[PDB]
Amino acid sequence: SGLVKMSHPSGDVEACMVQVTCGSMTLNGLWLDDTVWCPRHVMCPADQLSDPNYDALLISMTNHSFSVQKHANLRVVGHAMQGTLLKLTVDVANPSTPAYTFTTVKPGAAFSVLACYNGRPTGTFTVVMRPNYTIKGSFLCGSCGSVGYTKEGSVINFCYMHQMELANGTHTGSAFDGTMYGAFMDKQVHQVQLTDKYCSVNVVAWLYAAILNGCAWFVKPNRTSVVSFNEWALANQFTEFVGTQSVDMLAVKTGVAIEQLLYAIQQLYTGFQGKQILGSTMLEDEFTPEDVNMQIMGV
Amino acid sequence: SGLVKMSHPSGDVEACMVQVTCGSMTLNGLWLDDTVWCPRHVMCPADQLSDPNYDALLISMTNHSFSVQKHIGAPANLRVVGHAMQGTLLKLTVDVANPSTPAYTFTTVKPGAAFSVLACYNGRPTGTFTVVMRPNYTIKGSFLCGSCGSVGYTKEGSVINFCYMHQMELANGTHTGSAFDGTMYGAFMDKQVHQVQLTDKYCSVNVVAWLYAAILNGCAWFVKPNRTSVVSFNEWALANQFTEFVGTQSVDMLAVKTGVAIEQLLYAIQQLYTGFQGKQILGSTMLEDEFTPEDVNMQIMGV
Amino acid sequence: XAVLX
Amino acid sequence: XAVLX
Repeated sequence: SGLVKMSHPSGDVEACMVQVTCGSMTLNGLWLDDTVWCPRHVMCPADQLSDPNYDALLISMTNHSFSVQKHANLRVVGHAMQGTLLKLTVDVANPSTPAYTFTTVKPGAAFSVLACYNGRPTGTFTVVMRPNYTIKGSFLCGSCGSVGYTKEGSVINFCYMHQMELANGTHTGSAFDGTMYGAFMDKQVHQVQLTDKYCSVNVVAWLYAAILNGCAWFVKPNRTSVVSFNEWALANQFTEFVGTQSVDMLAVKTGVAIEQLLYAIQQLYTGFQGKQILGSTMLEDEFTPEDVNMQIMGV
Repeated sequence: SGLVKMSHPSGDVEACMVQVTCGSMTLNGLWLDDTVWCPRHVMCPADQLSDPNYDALLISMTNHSFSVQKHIGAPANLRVVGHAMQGTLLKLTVDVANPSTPAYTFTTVKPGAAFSVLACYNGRPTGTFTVVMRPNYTIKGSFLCGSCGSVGYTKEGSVINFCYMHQMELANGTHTGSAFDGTMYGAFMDKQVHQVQLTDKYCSVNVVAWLYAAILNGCAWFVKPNRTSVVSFNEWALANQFTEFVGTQSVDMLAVKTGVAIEQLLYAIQQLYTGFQGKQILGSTMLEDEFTPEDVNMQIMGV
Repeated sequence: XAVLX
Repeated sequence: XAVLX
């Protein structure tokens, strides 16, 4: 296929990982310049996990309550709470802080994750933000504070800090503005998730990937317009399709129009009828148009 | 599910990548101590690609012919003071030991085994991914031109076991390269000629790993009291596009945790190979052999 | 069910 | 057919 699950090289982010302890809890933190970010649930004790009252928690804390370690040693000289995260300030500026921003990722967008335990980076994988604002990851006890990010030129865009497992193999976390993806609360009550959905734009990308590899049996002259497909999407668990220049690029290189692949989606969704594509028996929606442009073309 | 394609953190290996240039050809090299490894085809002129004489090309070279540049991380001024050929790899010697040389070994990886790849272009790390080394000694990778010299490795604690240096594209999305002993995986050769590949085969030990993961996730409808001996399975395997099953400690860990015996899953593979008959396992209609016992142990359980 | 990690 | 990368 020439399509692999590709994440960014992780060196830049490895040098920012630290361990943070408060009370009984230990987990990972992200050390950027003079601040260390970590999940605020590091504060509460075992038998309040179901309903913490984080504000009262914050008050009971001092700078001495938190211990930060690079596994130098770091002295915390300030603590603040920003939504579901702690913003700790420490007396040493991370000598290898990369150029960075904080940006919240949208459903369908991919990013790289550095899984960490006890401040030790143990591995990377890429994931797509689900239409239901969860992520299908690989996170175990000890995982929280692990970090997700994209990269643009030299700038690392931090978009995710791991927080919790909502149900078997299904995860969520906060953006660095402290908000949780989407609206989930950091307490151990049962919480209902919205129904996940196929990411239309990504499935389209994947089909263009197939065409570029000479697998084009599913292409017909028939078309479905963007507007009719979106009305169909609503009733069939697909996200609304929104075109981008990177998709447009794929359409131009292959000569196959977006709306021919919209039609093909409608048909393939009902069944592959014995055949394979690249070579699966179901639609793939975890590759973005930019993945396809990058891994297969230029670009 | 709980299972994803997980690569090693690449920071340690990022710090060894260099760009190697020779004439007009440029590609990636690996800088360990005073040696820079790279594909020998960096020597090959475009008009020699379909039939290169590497002995004659190497003769044509002096130390002056090769130059090495460090583009990322700590900058360095290198000069080659030695050049030699090791199978399909060049082995250049430079005047500066790599200050960031990690503890490491050279390991050849086996069919079924997973490794991490650091894809680079012009000495600059661009992405990482994991591949399993196919039973036909290829990998299903993601590489473009400029990517040659990109490296693959496994880790043992902090020791990095280098196993792959990217060389070529054999067909659409199917690739091979060198172990660091200079041998090409699959014995493919570094010339632009069509070279046919052996039929691929399911990696038995990984399929079993995957079935264990299913059971671990609450999916065990395929599990019967019945079993096939390893030996029985192994002779059957030779005839049905399955590699021979070699048991390991981590497989035994899965068998213990799930209470399900290996031979039972081999019997299961007999049945499933033909089709799931409308059913799914986690949640595909096909056997999956791209996860190893260590992946399942690691990502699903403690170890 | 929601499990803090 | 094989392409040197």
